Amino acid sequence: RLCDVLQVLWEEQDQCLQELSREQTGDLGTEQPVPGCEGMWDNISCWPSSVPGRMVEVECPRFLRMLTSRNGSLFRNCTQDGWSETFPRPNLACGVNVNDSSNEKRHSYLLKLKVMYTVGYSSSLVMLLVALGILCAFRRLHCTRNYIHMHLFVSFILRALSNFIKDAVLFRAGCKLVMVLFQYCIMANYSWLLVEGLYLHTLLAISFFSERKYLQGFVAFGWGSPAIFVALWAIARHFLEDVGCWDINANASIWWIIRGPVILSILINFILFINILRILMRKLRTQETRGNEVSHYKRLARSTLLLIPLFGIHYIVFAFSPEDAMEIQLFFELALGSFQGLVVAVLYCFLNGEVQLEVQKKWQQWHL
Amino acid sequence: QRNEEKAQREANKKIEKQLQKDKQVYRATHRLLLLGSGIFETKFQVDKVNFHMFDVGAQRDERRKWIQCFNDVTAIIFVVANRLQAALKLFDSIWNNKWLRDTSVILFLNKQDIEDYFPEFARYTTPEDATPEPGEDPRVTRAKYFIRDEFLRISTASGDGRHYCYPHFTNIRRVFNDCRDIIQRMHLRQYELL
Amino acid sequence: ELDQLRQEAEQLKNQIRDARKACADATLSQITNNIDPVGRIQMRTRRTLRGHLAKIYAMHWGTDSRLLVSASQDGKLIIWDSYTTNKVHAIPLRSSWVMTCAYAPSGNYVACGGLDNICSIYNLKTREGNVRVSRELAGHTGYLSCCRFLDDNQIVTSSGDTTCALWDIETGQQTTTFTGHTGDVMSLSLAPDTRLFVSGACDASAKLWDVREGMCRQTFTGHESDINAICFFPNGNAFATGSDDATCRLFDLRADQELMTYSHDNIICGITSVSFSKSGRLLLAGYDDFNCNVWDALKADRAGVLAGHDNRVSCLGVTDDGMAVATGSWDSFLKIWN
Amino acid sequence: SIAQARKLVEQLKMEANIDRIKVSKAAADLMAYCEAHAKEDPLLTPVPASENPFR
Amino acid sequence: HSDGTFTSELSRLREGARLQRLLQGLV
Amino acid sequence: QVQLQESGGGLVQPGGSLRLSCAASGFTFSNYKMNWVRQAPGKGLEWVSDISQSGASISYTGSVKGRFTISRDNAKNTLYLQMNSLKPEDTAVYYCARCPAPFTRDCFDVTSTTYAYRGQGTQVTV
Repeated sequence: RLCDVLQVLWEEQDQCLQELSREQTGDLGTEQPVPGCEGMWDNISCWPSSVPGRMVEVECPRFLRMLTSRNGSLFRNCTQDGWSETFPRPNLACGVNVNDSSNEKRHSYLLKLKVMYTVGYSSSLVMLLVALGILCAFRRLHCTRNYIHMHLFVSFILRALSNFIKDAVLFRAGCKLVMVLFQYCIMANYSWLLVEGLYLHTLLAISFFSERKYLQGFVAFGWGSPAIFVALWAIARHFLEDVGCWDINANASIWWIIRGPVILSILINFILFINILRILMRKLRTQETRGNEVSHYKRLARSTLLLIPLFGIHYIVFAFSPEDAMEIQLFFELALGSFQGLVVAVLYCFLNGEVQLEVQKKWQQWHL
Repeated sequence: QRNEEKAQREANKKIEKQLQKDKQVYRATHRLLLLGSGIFETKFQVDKVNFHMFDVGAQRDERRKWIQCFNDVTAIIFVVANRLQAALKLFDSIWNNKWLRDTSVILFLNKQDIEDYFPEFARYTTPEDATPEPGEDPRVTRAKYFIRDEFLRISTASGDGRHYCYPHFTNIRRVFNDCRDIIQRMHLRQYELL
Repeated sequence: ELDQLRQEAEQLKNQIRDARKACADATLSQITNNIDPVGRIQMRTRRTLRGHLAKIYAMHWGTDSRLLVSASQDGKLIIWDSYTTNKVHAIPLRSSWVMTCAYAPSGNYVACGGLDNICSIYNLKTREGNVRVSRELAGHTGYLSCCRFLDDNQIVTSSGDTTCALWDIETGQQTTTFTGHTGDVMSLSLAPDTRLFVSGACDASAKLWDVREGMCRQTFTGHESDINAICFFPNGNAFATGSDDATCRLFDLRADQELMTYSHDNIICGITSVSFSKSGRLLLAGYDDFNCNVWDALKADRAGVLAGHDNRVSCLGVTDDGMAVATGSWDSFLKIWN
Repeated sequence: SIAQARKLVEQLKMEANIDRIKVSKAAADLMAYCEAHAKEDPLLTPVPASENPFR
Repeated sequence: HSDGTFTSELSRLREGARLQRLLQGLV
Repeated sequence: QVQLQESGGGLVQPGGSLRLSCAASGFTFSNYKMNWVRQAPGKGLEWVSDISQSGASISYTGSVKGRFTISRDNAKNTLYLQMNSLKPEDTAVYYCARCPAPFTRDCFDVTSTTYAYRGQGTQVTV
């Protein structure tokens, strides 16, 4: 609308601009050219001079006729004083007057949520660097579990920092590149959450298929999932009515390339979460456990709570929902879901005392 | 000077890349140990899974120094047949070992017949999951289940909780289906999962 | 006979009691602590040696401290360069679970053995492009525990047969065997001049033998149980001992009496290996509480503490001149303390 | 041990037949050896930056 | 997904705000 | 030098009682556990009793449980084993035994042949 009307105005303003010399200068005003009902270019309306009397027709803008019911010519008061400019009324400029609806509150609502997740990511981008500062080079305690968590922590860092760039650019090759790259960075996180979920389940279903070769396959399946859909999303962008930097994501007919791979990734991670929990439940069914023997709630509650932030299952809280009528869904995934990187960082780098015994060696070596 | 450095680095990378040629092959071989040349070894693959079971009975009877070297084996195989009391006493020391904490032990049985050395099981309760299909008379039911609970009583009274035992009944398939559970507990406990 | 023979055996022991008590005319505690200490000496992790699939169990320094060999438990035998951490050879083995490895002082052969009861020697002259087997020294009834090369013709082996034996490379047989131990012998140490050697079985009975005559010369006792590692003085007139008693002791070869006892109250872990320094004042010993500890033999004080590993140290060793110390633990890493 | 019981006499007599010098002389020679040879060893002495090529 | 709708809907309100300024400012 | 000296025994009528003693020497009794091993004529070595270093967790075998008691004294490093109702199957040579690794709860094969941490032992008959 904005870019459409701006381009239509630039293509139409240079057209009747020559009539400015043909109005109030040409077509001599010997026909009672009142000072109000005069012809001139006002950059808003382009109307010619007329004689005083009853209503006189005007030149409605073709880009604004659809905004009102009278999709054609319009008339204004042309009395002894005449209409000075557009005859201000409900049909002020041959179109809607205010056209404001639901934007007086949702605009401030989105602004309050905007500052919410940015300050949340502001502390998340530094928390991950503290969490990544352990598994980066400390080979005193390193194994295959870090070989998967490393990529996941990198994906959270890339996604959190990239969100801090969207406001400075959107709020040209700039928006053209930063848009497709933003979708790729988003899908990189959901895909790696699926790979992490697929990795731990495959390690339990078939406990012998871990011979250091599926890692290269999982890395390819991880970084290669967004590199395919977003690429297909980017090429189809130009081939199907490329307009602006593609802020038209409301087109659900074509947006399946993005929302599609996401909802299935959460769905597969959901069904895998049931299988992994079922296998863990089978381990509790043995009377050889030390701490708990009857009250399964004492262990399963403190076990699924650790797996929820790592699996990112909380995204399913409002999946398969009427997104077109559930604008409040952002509160679950943007206001609270922004800290997902912070929870997975504090749970796998501050808890899990195995990573605490490693840094304790440096703590004792400092005083040694 | 670069003549000797490049040649030495060439043999270095030629050997480092050799360790990669059998590293995954080594980890794919889940070693095993069987308790009652100086050592007997058998090899067999079950469903694309390698198993190198060793027999150390040919060594010295004293097991104070050579059993410490077996901290790397993933599963120990124990068998039984007053030797019955000494077999349980040996199981206690293996359980309460300082270093043998990550090697879950498997317990087997054998055909036998013993009642006069342990007069306490005369009042032992009936088995809760008895298997009377082979026609077990109440003698062998209470006897087998008493020695069964005796080994289990040892594995619950002491220990830190990082290894368990797995009795069985009357082969190789029964070991592979149980060794899988040991690997499952290994890859699951690493992720802080209770 | 045993009614009188065991009585004469006990009566002879009292003769040993009054013998060792008669030499107790002075104490070494006053002589050792009436001098100046040296304090802490800085030791840093200069190099780490990765590249092992399993945990190591023993090492042996090379000829001129330029190289060192380590034996992994999976079956690999690796030779390393101390200067640039480069692998020289990666000779495989016929079986796994080794427990000892010896490096010849001439650098021509390398020996290794374990539960196989077979001591194998390997020529170091690369004819076929790699290392090949040369001779297998089978015949024992128990596992081998320690081996030491005297020359390129002679080699002694400590094995679970409760009897040490001297072997000749020419034919590979027990030319001379020693007897008089109670329990499987676990470690032996060779004198620097190759003129004497001592061993210790699982009875804390450190008994001295002759390299040229198959007979016992001296006997040492005083550890509670399970002596584990022995090392001679740099000159050869004394030797320290490491046992599961969580305390080290120093014995001499002249007065035949326990000289000093290195014990502490804040240790509940047994000793696994022990090695001397070039000067002899420092005693290095690997503990079972995941850390290393060096003892001042002339002060009986914990001069310094070395840490970095999270598993038990199973081997030690120093250069041929006291330049650097090699410490290997079950972490599969070989950290060169220097 | 009845047949090999002779070891309890011929072997334990070794400590009684060998000479045993007093410990006051066997102690001074040892500590003097450590003090005299405490100069050629890189250990026991702060290693200067010019030495220790193993860095 | 979530972030996609938020970026799209907020940009639409940003466009509507500019159109309102264009309305009150030019017509 | 460590030495294990036992005392008590001799021929007694069946069903009697006795108090076997074990005298520890040469090592610290406060850091080690103790065990008792008997040997029937023409049979091997069988562990029959034990005790912890903390003076608790006393255990026995089913064949001597109840009619056999073991006691220790850290003040004198002594060990006392008293029993009653001497059976004909109990006629065997008993040996005082100790296992290495003090301050630990694990030691293997104390009844193994050619073991030095065992005294000369005494015998009892019916």
